[PDB]
Amino acid sequence: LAQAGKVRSNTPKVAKMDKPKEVRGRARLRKIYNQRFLAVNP
Amino acid sequence: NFSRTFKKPMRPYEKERMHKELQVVGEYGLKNKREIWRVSYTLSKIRHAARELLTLPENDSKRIFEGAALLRRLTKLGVLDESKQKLDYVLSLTVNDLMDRRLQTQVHKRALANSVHHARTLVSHRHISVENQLVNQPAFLVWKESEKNIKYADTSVMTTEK
Amino acid sequence: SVHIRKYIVNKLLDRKQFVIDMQHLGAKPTRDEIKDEVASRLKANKDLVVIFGLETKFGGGHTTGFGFVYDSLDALKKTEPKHRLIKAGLRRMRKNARRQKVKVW
Amino acid sequence: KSKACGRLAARKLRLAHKSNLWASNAYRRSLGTSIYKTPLEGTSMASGIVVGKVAVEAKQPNSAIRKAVRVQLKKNSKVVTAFVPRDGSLRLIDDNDRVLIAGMGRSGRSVGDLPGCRFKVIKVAGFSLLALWLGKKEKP
RNA sequence: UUGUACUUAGGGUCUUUACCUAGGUAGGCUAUCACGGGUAACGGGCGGUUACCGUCGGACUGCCGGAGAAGGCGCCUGAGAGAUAGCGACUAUAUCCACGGGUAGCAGCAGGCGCGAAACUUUCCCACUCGAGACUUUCGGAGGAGGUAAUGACCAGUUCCAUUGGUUACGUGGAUAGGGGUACGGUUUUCCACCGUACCGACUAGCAGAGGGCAGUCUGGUGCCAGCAGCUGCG
RNA sequence: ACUUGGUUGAUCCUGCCAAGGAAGCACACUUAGGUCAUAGAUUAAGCCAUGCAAGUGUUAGUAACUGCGAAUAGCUCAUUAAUACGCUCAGAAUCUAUUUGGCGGGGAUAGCAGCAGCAACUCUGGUGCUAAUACA
Repeated sequence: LAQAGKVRSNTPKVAKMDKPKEVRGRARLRKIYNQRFLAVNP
Repeated sequence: NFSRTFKKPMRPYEKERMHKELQVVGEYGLKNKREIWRVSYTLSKIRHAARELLTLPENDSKRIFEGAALLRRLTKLGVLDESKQKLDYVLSLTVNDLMDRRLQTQVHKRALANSVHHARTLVSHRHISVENQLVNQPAFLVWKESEKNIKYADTSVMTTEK
Repeated sequence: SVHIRKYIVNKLLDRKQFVIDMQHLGAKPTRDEIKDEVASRLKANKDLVVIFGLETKFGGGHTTGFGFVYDSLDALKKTEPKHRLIKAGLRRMRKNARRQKVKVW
Repeated sequence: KSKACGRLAARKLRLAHKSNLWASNAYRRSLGTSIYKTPLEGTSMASGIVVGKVAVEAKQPNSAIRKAVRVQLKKNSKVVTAFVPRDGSLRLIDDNDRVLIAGMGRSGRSVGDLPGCRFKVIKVAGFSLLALWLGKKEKP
C-alpha cells in the first residue's frame, strides 16, 4: 500500500513518432484488398 | 414506424467468413462490411418468403397470386432470366448476383466511370443521372429496363466548368 | 415548357383548378414569369391566377406546384386565406390584456 | 412414458410444470426478491461519499494487495468495499469525495483473485477514471 | 361463508337484484384448488427474442377501455359529475396578517426545489388537423414549428484517375467535391434548416485489442511488487 | 436449425461456470452532413414561486343578462388478482341534452347612476330605474 502506481511513474516516458495521416474510409479497405488478395495470395 | 435493415453476424472472429467478405467488398468497391450484411438481409426476405410459398400446395390461392407477383418483381430487378423464371430458382441467388444490380456496378459495366471506385465518385459528386433525374445515391438498384438509361448528369462532364 | 395536369372546373367557388408540371433544363421559372406563361394559355390576366406551393426535385432541372384560376376578382377577396393576400399584395396581447376583463369587473 | 400423455391431461402437465420451475435457480432468484436486501438494491450504478482507503489482498496463488476504497452510499446509508482499477488511481481519488460505483460485471458473485468486494469505481467527482488515468481531464 | 344462499311481501332505483327492511326455510362455495397471503400487477391492441413449439416485457406504446386529482368523505347545478383550473368540512404540508382573520391545490404547458445511476425551452404560432360557440370573423400550452440531447431508425463523406524510382504501397503529374462562406429564387403564419442558381476553395477517425477461447514468442522499463484478468491464467 | 476455454499424468462422460448473438435503461471515450421519431415512467401519485392553459357576437335573442359549453381533450398508473379489461350475447327490466323524421297544440331584476365599509379577494351591502326566444 505504501507503494502504488510505482511502475507507471518510473517508466522512461517516450516521445511518440508523428506520422503521415491514413487515407480513411474506402481507401483503407481498398489498400487492404490489393495488399492482401491481389498479391501474393493462395 | 421503423425497421432494422442490416443484421450483425453470429460469430465475430471466424477466418473463412472474414476472408470471404473482403473479396466481395474488393470486387464491388464497397465502404464497410455492413453494406454486405444489408444485402444478405435483403436476400433473406426474398428466400424466407419463397420457401413458405414452396411448402404450400401446387394449386392453392396464395401460391398463384404471390408466386406470379414475386417473379414479376425479380424480372424487373434483372436477376431471373426467362429461362429460370420458375420459383425454385428464387431459393438460389447469391449476394454476388444482387450486388451486381446496384448503380455503382452498373456504371462500371457501362464503363463511364472507368473503375468500380470511380463509379462511386461520379455518383457521390452529382455527375450521373437516370432518365433526366440526378442520383446522388450510390446504391440505387437498376431495373434492366432502365439500365440502358445511365448517363452523365451535366456538371463537370457536360458543363466543363473547372 | 408549361404542362397543365389533373385539371377540374370547380364551379362552387367558380375556379378552374389544377397542378402545374414545368420541366427546366440547365437549372435556371420565376413565379411572375409563370403567371405570364399560364395566363396566355388560359386567357386569364395575371391578377386572376393564384399559384402556390411549388417544389423543385432533388438536383435535376424540374419544378411542380399547385395553382388555380377564377373568373373576376370576386373569389380571392372572400374564399382565400389571409396569408396568401399579404404575401401576394393585398400577439398574445389578448391572452394577457384580455383576461384582465375577468380580473377587473 | 415418464409423464401423462393423454388427451384430457393438460391440468397435470401445466401444474407439474409450475412445481419444476422452483428447482431452477434463475426462476427462484428472480421470484424470491430476495434481491432487495442488497447493497446495490438491484441498481447497476450507485454513488456516495468515500469513508477512507483500504488494502485488501488476493487469495491464492496470486500474491498482490489490491487497494479497494470503503464507500458509504447515498440512498441506503450503508457502507461497502469497492475496487479501484488501473495503477496510480488510488492517488487520483482523494479523501471524502463523491464517487460513482458500479458492478464487477460478473452479474453478482466475486470475480477475479479478489474476494469479498463485488464493486468497482467508475467515476470520481463527475469525470471518470479512464479520463483521469489517461490525463485528458483534470481535478482541482 | 351470517345478508352469507334460496323463497314470499315491501321500500328504494332509470330500471332488475340483499341494493335495503321484514316474515319463512338452512342453505351456498371447495382437491376441476375454495378461502387466505404476496406482487419491485392498471387491463388490452401489441413490443423484444426466435427455425418450429415457446418465452420475457407491456408506465408510455403516437390507439382502445378503466381509475385518480395532497388524503379520505359529502353535495349542488345539469341530458350527463359523487366534477376537482365547481362547492363544503376535517386532516397533513405551505403561506399571508394591520394578530381581527383568511388564502392555495402543476399526476395541464413551460420553469425551479428535492429525489437519484437516470430524462430538454420559463421561446414563436392559430396557418395545418380539428373542437367549443350566438359561430366562414372569437378562443384553444389540444395542436403546429423552431431550440437543446451519441437516446433510437434509415441514408451517407473523409477523395479520385495517370506513371518516376525503392519491394504491386511506400519529390512528382493533374482532376473532382461538400464541410464552409455570400447573394438571390423557392419554402413556411415567422425564423432555422432544407431543395434549387451563380460566385469565392488547391480542414475530415476513432474506439477496442494482439497467451487460448478469439492479430507479435518484437526491442525497452518492472521483478508473486505495482498491476492486468468475465473464465482458464499471467508477474 | 453453428459451436469453444475450464475437474485428469492422459481418456471418455455427467455437469455447470465462462466466452458468444440480440434490446433498454445508465456510465464512458470519440464525432463532417441530411431526413425522421422520441425524451422526470422506474425514486417522491413528494413539494411548488411566476406567466399562461375554456370560453362563447351573429345583417337574425336583449359592458351585462340570456342560451349552450366547461362531465370532452390533456396528464399520470398510486389503488385494482377480476366487480376492472377482452370477446360473445341481452334489454321482453331501462334512461338519453343536441341533430334528424314523424306526429302534435302584466311585475321584477342585471349591467348603468349614486352613498359607504376591509390589513386583503375575480367578496359586496343598500337604494334609483328599464330589458326578453329569461320568469309567470
